Amino acid sequence: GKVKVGVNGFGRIGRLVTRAAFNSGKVDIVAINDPFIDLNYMVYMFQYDSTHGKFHGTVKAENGKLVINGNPITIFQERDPSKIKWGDAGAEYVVESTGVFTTMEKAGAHLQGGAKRVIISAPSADAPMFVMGVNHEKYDNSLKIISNASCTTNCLAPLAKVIHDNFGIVEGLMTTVHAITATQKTVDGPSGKLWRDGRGALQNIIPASTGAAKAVGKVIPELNGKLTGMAFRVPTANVSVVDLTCRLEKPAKYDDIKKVVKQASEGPLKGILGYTEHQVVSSDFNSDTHSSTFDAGAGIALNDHFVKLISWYDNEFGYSNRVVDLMAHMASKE
Amino acid sequence: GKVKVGVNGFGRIGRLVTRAAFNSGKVDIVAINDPFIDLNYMVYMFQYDSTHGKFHGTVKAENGKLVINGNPITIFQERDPSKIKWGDAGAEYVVESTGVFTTMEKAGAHLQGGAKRVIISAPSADAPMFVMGVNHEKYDNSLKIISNASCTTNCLAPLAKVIHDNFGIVEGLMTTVHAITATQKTVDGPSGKLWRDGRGALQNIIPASTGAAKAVGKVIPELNGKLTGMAFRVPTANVSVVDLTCRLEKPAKYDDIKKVVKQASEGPLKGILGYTEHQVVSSDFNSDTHSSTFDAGAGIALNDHFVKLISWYDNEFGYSNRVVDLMAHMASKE
Amino acid sequence: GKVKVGVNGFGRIGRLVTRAAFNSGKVDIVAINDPFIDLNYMVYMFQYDSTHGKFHGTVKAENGKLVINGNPITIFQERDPSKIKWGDAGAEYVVESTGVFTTMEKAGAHLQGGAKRVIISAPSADAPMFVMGVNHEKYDNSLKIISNASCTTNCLAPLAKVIHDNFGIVEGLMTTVHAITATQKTVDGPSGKLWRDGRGALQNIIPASTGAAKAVGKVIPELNGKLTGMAFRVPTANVSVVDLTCRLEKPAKYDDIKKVVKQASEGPLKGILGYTEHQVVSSDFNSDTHSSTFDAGAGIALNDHFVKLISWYDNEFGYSNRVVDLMAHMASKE
Amino acid sequence: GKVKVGVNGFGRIGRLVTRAAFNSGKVDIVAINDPFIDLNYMVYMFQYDSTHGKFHGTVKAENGKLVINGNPITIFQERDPSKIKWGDAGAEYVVESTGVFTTMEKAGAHLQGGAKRVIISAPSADAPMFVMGVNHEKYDNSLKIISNASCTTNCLAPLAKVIHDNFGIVEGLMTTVHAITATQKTVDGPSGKLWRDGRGALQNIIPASTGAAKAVGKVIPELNGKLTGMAFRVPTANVSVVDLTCRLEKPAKYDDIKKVVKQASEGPLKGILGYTEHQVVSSDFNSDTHSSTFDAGAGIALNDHFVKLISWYDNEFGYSNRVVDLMAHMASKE
Repeated sequence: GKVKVGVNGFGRIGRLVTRAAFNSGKVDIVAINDPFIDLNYMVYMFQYDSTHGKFHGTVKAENGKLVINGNPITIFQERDPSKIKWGDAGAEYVVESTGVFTTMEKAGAHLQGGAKRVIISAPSADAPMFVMGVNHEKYDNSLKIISNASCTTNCLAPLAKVIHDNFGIVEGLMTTVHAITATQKTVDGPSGKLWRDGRGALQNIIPASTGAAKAVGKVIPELNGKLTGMAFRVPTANVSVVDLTCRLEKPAKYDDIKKVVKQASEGPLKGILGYTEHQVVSSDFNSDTHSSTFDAGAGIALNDHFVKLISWYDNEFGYSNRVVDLMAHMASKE
Repeated sequence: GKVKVGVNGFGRIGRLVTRAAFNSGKVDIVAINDPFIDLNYMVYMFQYDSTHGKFHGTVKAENGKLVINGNPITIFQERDPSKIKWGDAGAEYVVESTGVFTTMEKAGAHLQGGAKRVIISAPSADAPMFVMGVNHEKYDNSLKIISNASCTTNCLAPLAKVIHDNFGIVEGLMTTVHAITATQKTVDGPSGKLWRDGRGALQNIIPASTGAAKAVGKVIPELNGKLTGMAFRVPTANVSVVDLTCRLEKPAKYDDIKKVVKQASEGPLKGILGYTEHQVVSSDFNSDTHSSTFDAGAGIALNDHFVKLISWYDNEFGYSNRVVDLMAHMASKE
Repeated sequence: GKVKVGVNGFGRIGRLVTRAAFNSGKVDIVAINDPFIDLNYMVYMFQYDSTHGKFHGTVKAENGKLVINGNPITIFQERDPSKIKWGDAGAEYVVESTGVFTTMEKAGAHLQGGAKRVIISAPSADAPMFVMGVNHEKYDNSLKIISNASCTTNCLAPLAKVIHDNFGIVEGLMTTVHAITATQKTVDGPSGKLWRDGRGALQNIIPASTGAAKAVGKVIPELNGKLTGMAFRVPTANVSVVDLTCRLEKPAKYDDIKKVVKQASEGPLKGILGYTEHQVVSSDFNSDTHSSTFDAGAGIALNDHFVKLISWYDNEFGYSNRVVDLMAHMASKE
Repeated sequence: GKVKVGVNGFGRIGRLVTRAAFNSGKVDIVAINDPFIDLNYMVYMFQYDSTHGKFHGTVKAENGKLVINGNPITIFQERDPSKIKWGDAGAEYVVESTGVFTTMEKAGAHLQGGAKRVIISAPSADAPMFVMGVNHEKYDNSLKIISNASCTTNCLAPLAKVIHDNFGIVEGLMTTVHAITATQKTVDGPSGKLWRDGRGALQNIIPASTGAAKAVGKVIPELNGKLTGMAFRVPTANVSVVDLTCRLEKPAKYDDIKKVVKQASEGPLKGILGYTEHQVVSSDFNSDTHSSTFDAGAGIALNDHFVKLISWYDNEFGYSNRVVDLMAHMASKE
């Protein structure tokens, strides 16, 4: 019943997606492709994680196949995506997580190998974007290549949708305090395009830009041209926070905002948007599957039309779980 | 000619103030009071600094007096401020930096010891607030107890003043990414009032509140009731950044904002407000004496009436240098 | 059947001991004493942990009692240990974890309250020391006040015992790379006795001394006067590593050492001393209950009589689990 | 009079070598080669440093030449070392700091371009090794390709030489607590050979091996086959520490060791080996030009024949200054 999924690239996103798929069980992984990691290294990388701890289960290599919880997984080492025999392994959906094939033309090479549909775990210039709980009902099954946007967009979209539906956002600017990523340098190093990104990650705030706020307009058409922002990269490990400053049409006291956010988090957006009133910190959301958790006590309102909202999100676990959920919904809609 | 200054408390602020006074030479330190630090420990603490490096000069203890660059300094160990013989040591001005005597009544005990005026290096509930380059011309010499506000207020005030003068701020919300301070815990520890502040500083974002934006209204009367914000405490070492989101009356393209900020930084606010167009990071402002440096490339504008401005500031060196400058101006006005 | 245990002090060690007792179920906690933490703060502190994550269970306050997994716990706020009514709450054993009552006379005040035996979770000047798996068979039930030494001693004792039994250690020097603790300063701060310990923990190696190696001689009488060492405090979070350099009597190739260590870890010291041959790092031992894990690949041997052995240990979870195990063994011996 | 020096590669070592050469003035840099950094990026990278602060001087680009303090510097972008026109730029000595041409045959390609001698800033399999203050008198001018070993070897060699000369080391094992380097990963990443080195540098101790102790035997022939050790990589920034455990022939109390080390540091090894008795930490040696500083208070001695010695060293500034000093001595010997 569950759809067969193949993963391209065994980086951070690919490993986390495999972990989420095996933890939730909504889909079955049957093939992985990576031209620079061998089988034993794959076992070592999957077994041990610095951020999320040891894998809860059994992983081993046998007969040239990665066996996780007794499920053999075919391993490929092709560099050209058009040469990967996805159909032979039985994979129906393919997750493109390498981060280098983001356009529709580049990502469509996987279709030649026998895959039916391709999901891009990154923003795409021309592929359609879907965010779970916001516009995933727009999927009609006639699209072969889509996109899951990014972690920041997935965190910002549900809260922005609720706020716009209840009070009518007029314009907003977003600032996100982000954790370090794999593109940063351990010590001040060489950067070709972004000079700031080449500086030492352990001792530099390194202010950075981001197009997630713009992409929210793509996900929600009514908010097109009304959002934008930047980002800061602090020397933390896993958890990021989003800060949204927006102007509302209708008057909205902070208690009303809290009530509507809690109501949305309970019924319609259960498991996607969280709500908390405790004195939480960043480490309290490690390995949390929510796309975004609204922090009631951290926000502040200048008046009835000018507020600042704070939302937490795990940029590793939440995005992978959202990718798995999107694949499951796509399989159900088939 | 230079006024004689006595320092109460040898914490971070007191040590940095002494260092700034000896580096610039605008004032002379002639007495220090601390009931928990002895002479040899004082020499050790002043000589070595983890953030700003070794002191450039000579410091030693002789005859029960701290000698810095050949200048003897009287040392007191009184716990009650009313019992300190400030007049005997020749100190005219006293810097109250312990952080526990912030009200006018509590801080006035130093006057009984023979001091002429008292400067509080922290926000005060009832003492007048002065920020160098913003409203320091309002000092009239008839005030015996004043205040220098805080680092965040000193960073926000000049940029806000320039923006209000040129374009008429209507309302703004501020977010500051702050470095760790002495009030935080090395590991998750016990906190009586602020539960979030008791969590581990090395692994927690610990969102925190701040009244610096409100205090800007006190410093600039026209902006009363139009500013507010919060703060985030990231596990960095020394440098903080301020993010201001505001709505303007007159239309203002980003180039016009940059031009006016540069013009202000050059002539009127020279040495107080900086300007840069390079790809700088947080560590590039270590040991910088400016109150705030405008980052042209980091900001973003949604439209002609909604912008986000970014300013850097060293929360240790800049505040101490501002305190020294305020004391020098007070002495000149005498 | 399980003995009733009362905990004095709700610091890091006390909270971790309560967590270990509720996770393993070998003993039952029925009373906690802390004069500076109220009930709601206790619930907040127990529920959330930055290092070990959220508590797996339910914790709440009701009728002035802390309820964990449905088990009510009496709460005391006495400051004088002699005034705590341990007998009224039904507590038989008391764990003294405040770190200020370490002598037999000071720790014996708990006996006046009705407690039968007292266990000190820290080194004691005169109380007997017991390490699980090394000399815990020497407990004879006639002792009312004992000690569990420390984390470093608990890590060093089993490996040293095995090495001495198999090859006859002649003399050794130990170096431990330790994680930051609650006694360190978030930023360079004031230290009364240890000047080095007052420096900034996030940016300083802060070399420190330690008497754990000496205490190993107390635990193992044959090694008296043959061990000693120092420590380094690096800006990590939870996991520490011990490095032992020793000279052996009998010739011992590295393979023989590995074989004997593995054999000891399997049968006799199961669950106390671990063994691994993988390429592990410090974060791979987070929340590990072993007292020490031997790292086969990290060690090196100059010749047949001069070797360096490496052992990992979680200084928070392992010590608490050892305390619980010692209490269970004491109850069994009753 | 000063020799003309050309630098191959503008990495960390090359930039630090250029900075040291311009700060001390013992040599003149007249050419730099890097195929992946352009002129403007070179100016940006040289001007700003996260660890050592802003460059004290003026650096700018004009007419395709890097101008530092008014001295133009020719810039090359060749990838093949044999095609670099070292002779045209007037460079006599060439510093090979890329880390990929370490053998004599590979490093000799620079001779075809017109260079007279080549200095390798890294360990070499077959090139002769020289350490300033230990065996640099063995240079006879007939060698065209040599080596400066490494930072760890440069720290260990002088102290080991003094100890062997005064007391006769029999055998020793070394452990070094090292800071993070450019070869580490910002977050757990892919490592081809060293699996441990691919783990997250900000949250992992990552135990590592090192051949510096072995190379000490090459530098000091009498100690061949008597030294070896390993290393630990902690999440610090710049400063490392060396721990040496050795057995001595003659009896040696700790006071005698301190006296001999101080005497050596004063006269013969002035500026190479330091001596301190203060309560220093790692950050106190930032931007220190000494090869190694002996920490009197941190060491410990079990008996008269078994001691542990502690030495600090800046692995960035000290090595670069030693390279400059070696080049100056080579020029003088010409």
